Amino acid sequence: RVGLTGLTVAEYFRDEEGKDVLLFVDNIFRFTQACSEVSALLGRIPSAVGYQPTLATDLGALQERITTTQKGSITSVQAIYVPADDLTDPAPATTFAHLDATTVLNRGLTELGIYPAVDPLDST
Amino acid sequence: ANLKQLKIRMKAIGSIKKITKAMKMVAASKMKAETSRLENGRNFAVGSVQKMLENESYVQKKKSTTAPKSTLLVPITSDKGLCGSVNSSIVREVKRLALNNRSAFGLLPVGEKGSSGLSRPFPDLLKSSIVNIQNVNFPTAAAIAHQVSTQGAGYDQVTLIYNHFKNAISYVVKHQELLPRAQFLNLFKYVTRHEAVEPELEYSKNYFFELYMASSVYNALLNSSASEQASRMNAMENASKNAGEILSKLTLDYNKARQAKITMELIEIISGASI
Amino acid sequence: QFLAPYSGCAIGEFFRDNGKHALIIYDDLSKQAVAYRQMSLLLRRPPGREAYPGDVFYLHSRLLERAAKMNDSLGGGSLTALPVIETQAGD
Amino acid sequence: QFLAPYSGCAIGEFFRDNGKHALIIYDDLSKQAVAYRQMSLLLRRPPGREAYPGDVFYLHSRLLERAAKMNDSLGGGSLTALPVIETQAGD
Repeated sequence: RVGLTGLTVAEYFRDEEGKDVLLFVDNIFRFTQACSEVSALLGRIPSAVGYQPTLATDLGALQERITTTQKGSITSVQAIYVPADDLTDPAPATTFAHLDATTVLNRGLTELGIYPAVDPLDST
Repeated sequence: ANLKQLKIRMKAIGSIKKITKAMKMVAASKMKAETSRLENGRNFAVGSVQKMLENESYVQKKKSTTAPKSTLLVPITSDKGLCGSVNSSIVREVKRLALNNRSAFGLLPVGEKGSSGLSRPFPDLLKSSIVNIQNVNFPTAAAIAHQVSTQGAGYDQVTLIYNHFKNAISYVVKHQELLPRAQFLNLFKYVTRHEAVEPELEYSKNYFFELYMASSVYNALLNSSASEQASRMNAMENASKNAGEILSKLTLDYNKARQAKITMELIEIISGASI
Repeated sequence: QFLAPYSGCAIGEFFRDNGKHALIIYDDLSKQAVAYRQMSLLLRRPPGREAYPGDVFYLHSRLLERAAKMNDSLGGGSLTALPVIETQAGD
Repeated sequence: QFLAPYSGCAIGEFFRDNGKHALIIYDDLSKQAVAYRQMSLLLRRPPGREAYPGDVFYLHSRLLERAAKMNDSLGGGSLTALPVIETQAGD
């Protein structure tokens, strides 16, 4: 819920202040992971690869509360960690369904002396 | 789906792509030398004997113009395998021209793959071949020209089938037509426009025949050798490409099998914990 | 999420039974399977392959089986369906 | 299906203990495990890996271990077993 905490702080500025907010969130993998851990402890049967059955709902809440309204907007720049380098994993798969753009940081560019880490081709 | 087996087969494709990618580097390195050697040896005394013979007007007047009924084919192929599709093309063309009419060609092959591939289709026709050439050089090509001279007395014409290295990525099969010693000597003795007195005509006729034969042979080897490395490099590029595509496809299936494995084992643990 | 597809389908049958023509479009149904998978797992039901319930087939079939072309005697109405499915790796 | 293998095995022990030689051929045992698994699952017993009971190894071991070559003191009889196993995809 720490991720939702920052969201609540941002929603205050969105509605009351009416100004645009930029919500930075650590890699969503640990967010989805915590939801799976709490679910297992509570006694819920895990999902296919161990996630919680409420993955879509638990994740949909956060992904839906972040949008543009008539008062303001909350742009969220969150990192994405793919476990085991499996793009078909439920966590990144369900996340990509909501992501509108992707910022891929490349390590090679830094070595050449160019230090915007963003990759022009990989980014979409 | 037995992740252990999939991960092993993925490892095999990785090594194949690795060695396949490495041979491509060597294919380019050797192609560089062949191109450097070809550019330095190309057009060496080519058409010289043909030009002067054409300049010999009196010769053309008495030139015996007939169609050779029996010819000798000497295809040129590479000995090392996995060199590309150049060998398949040469053995394919000679096979067509030979299968059509039999007993009218000696078919003395050159190269392991050229001779091996034509051994089964044309038995009793090809009797000897040259293979395991350490290096390409005029002294060696001359020895090859001599062997063809010995076997060319029985046939009315001689021709060589080989790949023409026109571009680093374009190799077109090209075939030269050379007349035997007997026809060349009888044709050469009529030479009168170009004086030959320092060596007498009886000697110059035989010596210039070698130059006429070795020049074509030496030129063909370079073109074929350059096409070998060129075709090999392209083959490894296409092979390494296919190796990578298949390896990536199996990676997806490996991940899919990994998820199913966790699901299967996880359901078993929940089933036992339920009771 | 599990009920929304059936609710819309019933709206389409209205035009179907009254001789009218309707075209109902169903967004990606994998969301429904996840939603139904959620309820199923929470109900302590035994999950099958890929953690999907054994009756996941009947879930989608019973829905799409109601979209058809009624005869002319009943009104000649129809109900076209365009179900969508999302493939992870195009498999 | 669970007792048929042991049933036929008992018939072989007759020739074995009587100094005779008998050959018993057990057909696919995977089908026995399904029946033994089914019989165990329906008894509300805790299932093991792959839904099979925990003592499935003891099942076949107890059955095949009986086949032996008796000593001359008991008649010199022998029982030979040729169990069959069907694989799904050669795994």
